[PDB]
Amino acid sequence: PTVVGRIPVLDVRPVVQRGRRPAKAVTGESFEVSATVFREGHDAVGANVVLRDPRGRPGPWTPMRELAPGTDRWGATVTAGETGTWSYTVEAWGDPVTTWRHHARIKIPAGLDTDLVLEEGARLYERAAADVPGREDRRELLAAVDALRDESRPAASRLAAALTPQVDAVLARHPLRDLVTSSDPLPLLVERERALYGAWYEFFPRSEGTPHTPHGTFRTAARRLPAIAAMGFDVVYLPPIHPIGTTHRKGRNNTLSATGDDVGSPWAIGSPEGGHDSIHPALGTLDDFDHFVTEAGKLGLEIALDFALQCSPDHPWVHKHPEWFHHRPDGTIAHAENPPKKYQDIYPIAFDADPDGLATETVRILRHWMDHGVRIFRVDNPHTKPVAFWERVIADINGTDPDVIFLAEAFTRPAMMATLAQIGFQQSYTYFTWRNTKQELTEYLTELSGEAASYMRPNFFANTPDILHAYLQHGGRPAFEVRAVLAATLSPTWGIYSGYELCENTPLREGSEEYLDSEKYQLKPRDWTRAAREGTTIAPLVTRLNTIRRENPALRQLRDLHFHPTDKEEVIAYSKRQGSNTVLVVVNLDPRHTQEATVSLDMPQLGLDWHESVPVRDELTGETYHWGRANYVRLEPGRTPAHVCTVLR
Amino acid sequence: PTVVGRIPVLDVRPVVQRGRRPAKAVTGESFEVSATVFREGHDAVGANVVLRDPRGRPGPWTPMRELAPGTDRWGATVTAGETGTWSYTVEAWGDPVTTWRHHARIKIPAGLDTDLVLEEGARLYERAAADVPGREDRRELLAAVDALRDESRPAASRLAAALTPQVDAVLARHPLRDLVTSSDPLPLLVERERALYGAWYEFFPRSEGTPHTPHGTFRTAARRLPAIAAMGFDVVYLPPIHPIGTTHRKGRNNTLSATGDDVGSPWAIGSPEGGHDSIHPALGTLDDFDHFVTEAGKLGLEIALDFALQCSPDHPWVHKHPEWFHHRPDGTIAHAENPPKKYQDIYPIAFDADPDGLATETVRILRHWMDHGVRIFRVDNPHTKPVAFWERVIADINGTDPDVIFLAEAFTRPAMMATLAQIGFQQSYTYFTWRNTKQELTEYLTELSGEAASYMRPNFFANTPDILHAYLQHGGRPAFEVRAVLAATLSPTWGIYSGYELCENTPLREGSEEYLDSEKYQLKPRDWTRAAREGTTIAPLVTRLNTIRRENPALRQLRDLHFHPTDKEEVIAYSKRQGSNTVLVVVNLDPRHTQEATVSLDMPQLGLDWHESVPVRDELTGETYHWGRANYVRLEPGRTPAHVCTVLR
Ligand SMILES: N[C@H]1C=C(CO)[C@@H](O[C@H]2O[C@H](CO)[C@@H](O)[C@H](O)[C@H]2O)[C@H](O)[C@H]1O
Ligand SMILES: N[C@H]1C=C(CO)[C@@H](O[C@H]2O[C@H](CO)[C@@H](O)[C@H](O)[C@H]2O)[C@H](O)[C@H]1O
Repeated sequence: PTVVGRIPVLDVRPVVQRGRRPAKAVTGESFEVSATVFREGHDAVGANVVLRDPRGRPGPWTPMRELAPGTDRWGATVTAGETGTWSYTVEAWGDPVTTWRHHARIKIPAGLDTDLVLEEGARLYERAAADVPGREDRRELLAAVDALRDESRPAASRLAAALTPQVDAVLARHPLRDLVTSSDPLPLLVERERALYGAWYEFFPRSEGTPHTPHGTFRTAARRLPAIAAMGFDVVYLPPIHPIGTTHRKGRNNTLSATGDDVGSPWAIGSPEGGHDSIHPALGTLDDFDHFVTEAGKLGLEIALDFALQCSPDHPWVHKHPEWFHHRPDGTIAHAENPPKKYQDIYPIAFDADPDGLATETVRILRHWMDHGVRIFRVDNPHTKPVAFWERVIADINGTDPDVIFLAEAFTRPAMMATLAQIGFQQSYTYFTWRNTKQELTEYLTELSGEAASYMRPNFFANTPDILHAYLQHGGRPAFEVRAVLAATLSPTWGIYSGYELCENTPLREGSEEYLDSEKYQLKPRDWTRAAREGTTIAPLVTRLNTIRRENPALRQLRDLHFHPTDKEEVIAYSKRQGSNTVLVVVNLDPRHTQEATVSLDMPQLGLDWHESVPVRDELTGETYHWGRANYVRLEPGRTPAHVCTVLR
Repeated sequence: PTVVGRIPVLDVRPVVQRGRRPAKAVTGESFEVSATVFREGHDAVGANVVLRDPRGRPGPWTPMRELAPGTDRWGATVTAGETGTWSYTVEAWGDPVTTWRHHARIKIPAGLDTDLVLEEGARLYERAAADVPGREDRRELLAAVDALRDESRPAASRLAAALTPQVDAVLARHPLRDLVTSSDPLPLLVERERALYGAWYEFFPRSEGTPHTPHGTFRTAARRLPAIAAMGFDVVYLPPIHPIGTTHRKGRNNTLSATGDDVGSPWAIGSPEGGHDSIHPALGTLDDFDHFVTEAGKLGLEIALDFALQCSPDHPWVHKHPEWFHHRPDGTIAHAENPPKKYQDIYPIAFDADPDGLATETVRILRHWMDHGVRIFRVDNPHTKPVAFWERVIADINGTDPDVIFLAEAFTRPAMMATLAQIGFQQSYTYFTWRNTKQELTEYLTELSGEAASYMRPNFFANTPDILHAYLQHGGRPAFEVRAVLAATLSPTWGIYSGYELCENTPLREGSEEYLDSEKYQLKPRDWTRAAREGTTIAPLVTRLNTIRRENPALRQLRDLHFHPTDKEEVIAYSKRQGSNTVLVVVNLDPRHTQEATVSLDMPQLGLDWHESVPVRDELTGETYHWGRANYVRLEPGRTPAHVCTVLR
């Protein structure tokens, strides 16, 4: 029994942990399957991808091509249908017709063995025809056989009759494959489209209150949902909605002691009022939450709840399950940390005294919110809990409810980021906020749209309550516009945290990435009506970007992405394609200065010849342009961050 | 059950074909086992490699270290012992003693949590003692426990008592590892030293004849063996020793028609006088071959025979086993080809009619020569026979005779070259002859000494009967000296083909890599005694290089190799280390002009600090130098091709 088969097919990709975990896709997503394929000797090889659905049903004929000369690396694009666990193989084979044609094209004009060459061709086309059904196609090939055998015609005429486009056409659909050799199957987990594609909006319900009751309730926060839906968002991410501890409650601006009216951090979960399966009393009741969920759903919005596996000192778990915490010799539980940050208001969970009880309680809590319509969870700091714990929990939840989506908020080292995605997190936060130059963006997106896409789906939040980047602090509104265009067009999933659209960019202090007067620690009423009337919000641009994504399939996927060269370091250009849809984006990364540049398009990567001209429409403005291999652009910050163009027919 | 364990241990390397083929080593060879290891949170992890022999016996405690900050990539060096099939795993674990010592070193000097931190250490060392079998080792740790708890003693002294050498010694032999998590075993094939290390010499017995009988015999050719052994070679590689066909026999200089006394190519195997298991009548008998092998062995020389699975048209297989060839419709067999080259004198074997018969006959032929003392086979053009055919044949032969070494003469594309090594070829020919500039040599040797070394062992033939490189053609003797130094010091296995040491360098024509009057097609009598009297041979340099290799373990391994920067493109510098042996080589790649350069040594890669001395002896001259971090060299072609230095201790 040999490891290599008759025709080598080696190192099939995508592959995750050597085949022990599934590669990822969503319904309708196209991705490349590749392999190393070659044979002994100099005859031609062919290959094809066999994609099988959860019932074992194979997909269409999907022939492969060598991706670059002399590499023996072959690839083809496949497309996932329904959700479930699929599998794929690569089949490799001797290609006798290509081999014979190449030898006949030489030997016939040279007059070498022409009788043998033509008869071998005749026998070979007969062999091909034996497998073709449909009298017409088989007749086509058999007529080429008879022409090859017709010694009353010149040798070149007999040969030419085997090389007509009509014959190529039959052979294209019904190729003759020798020595077919298959790779072993690899697993593919196909999930619902929202796992890859969607626009996210994060806000704090308690901040959306009234003049007379500043602390919002679920009923007053529900009134914010129409504006969010109107900006074209699909997912609403809420910080924790549970009671908040009082012991070591944090005050405003991340101070260590709260005054009497201070609301504390929502992540300091738990009190005598309840824990992770309960509602903060000032938000109202579970029925109020159901109202919020209902109103969201009527607007096409899905709720994502924060799941933060940790506790305030007042949480019932502290006395109900002491073994879920690490106690020092004096009984104290050290407060959680994520250095250099400190979380004085919470205890971290310890997992090694009662891992079964913790997994049971975790999936209980998730299934409670799932029963109330929550099918997406944003998991807070997953990298401070064991990787295998999430592996278990996610497998459990998705085993009964495969539609549930888990988003990993893991801003940490690459190994942990990648492993969390690989053990089942449907989506991952990314380094996006720290990729701001053209070089950083090009390199990072080349990584994310490449091999990493077989196990990770990025969620590009342009800001979070914890990340106000210096780019936004120093660039003002034109920088907010640039980052929104970049996030919305470079990832099929993007998000903003409320106040982004108002261009809030005052840091806690120079060199910080915290917001001054952060909403994590205080109510943050925002005058949405005034900002809208005065035009001091970028909500219209956000709306337009989400509309462009909804109208352009190229922007609803990740892996098809190509950067085109420009001659200015501050101007980046890239395109994305899905079927006949092509989107071409040119962004001025400079938020302070007008930039002119020549964008030299790689015409073939747009499916075009070098001399063609591409008619494009700038979906941000509706202006039409005529663009060829080389195009002058002039982008004035404030007036326009970018061109977001579709190529027209 | 989860794929990831409690402490993640991921992507263990080396790995070949995802673990379905073994990684390679030889007895006494060191190599690095690496893994991605981390945990949740910020406490310290530890890791170790468990290498198990063919009986499953674990090797010594082999702790790993993180290889670069923030990468979570860990490594440790292991050393292979006796031949056979070994395995290795990586274990990872929480390291509570390291974690506590780091905390205590910060807290105790600041007087923070002193009683609590000291008590944490006390009960931890008590935990470590629980598993210590020896009464005196337990009493050692309990001594530190008692000092840690001694409240009548200064806090600094309580801590210091936990950090003594006596304590460390107990914990090095019984470390406290928490949450120990293991990878699944990976296979390692350990083979005899000659698989990795050896000097090879190829010659044609038929050329070593007499004026009365120009065609040498095994009895006359045996007279070359003293000179070959005196040059310090270990392996004699013979072209095929079988009868040679007459039908379509090639003439001199690869012409298509032999005339009269023409001897033909030895690779055109087979006649009515016998096939692959027979001796050419002009070479003598099987008994004469036995005499040759015996006389070789008495001189410390092993015989490698050429195995060329192909037939002259006169080979008995052509009519006994017609199904071992591809036939055209008139029943004729096309001659073999390897574009752009043509082999009009032979038929290629076909493998798809009777693969079992071909495997059976192949291993029968190999076992015949094995019974006559041939334990090494040079396999001609393996890439024109199926990869899985060699996989099966090599596993069959090595299953009964694991000492047999197979060398793949596959000058082809990278995937096939890599795959042949991976399915079992002990050694591979390489791109060496076509790597002649400093950039070329540095990049290629970086590849060969890096990940390729887990599956392939290079044999650097500086020439072969088919490869006379333009570098040698244009450079003359200084070029032969350079390529010998390079081949001998960059690979633990190197070789030359007879006449290399005479600096034979006349090509068939401008732009060809064939030799004029190639020995493949004619007897080539050489007056060896006269060349040595006239000093036109570099046999003294070849002899010296082989002695240097035999005296310096650093040159008998592959993976430890470092290139040091110089400030002239034509001057390359590199070092190799094995234990306390260090070899430092500086080569002038320019065969025409003297070159002056400053060599700037990466002292840490030598095991030295930047201020230290590098006393070296140039083993080519016996000269001594006092080198340092920056050394001026001057190398004159024809006089000093290189410095080949050992570092003195
Ligand atoms: N990476 C996330 C992790 C945490 C920790 O749960 C959250 O931190 C917030 O919540 C803590 C507990 O109440 C406060 O101590 C911090 O001051 C405040 O920033 C945020 O989601 C985000 O930083
Ligand atoms: N890569 C090796 C392959 C072959 C083929 O076996 C050998 O080629 C020699 O043998 C042929 C058959 O006799 C002749 O046709 C060629 O002219 C002569 O070069 C050499 O070992 C080497 O080229």
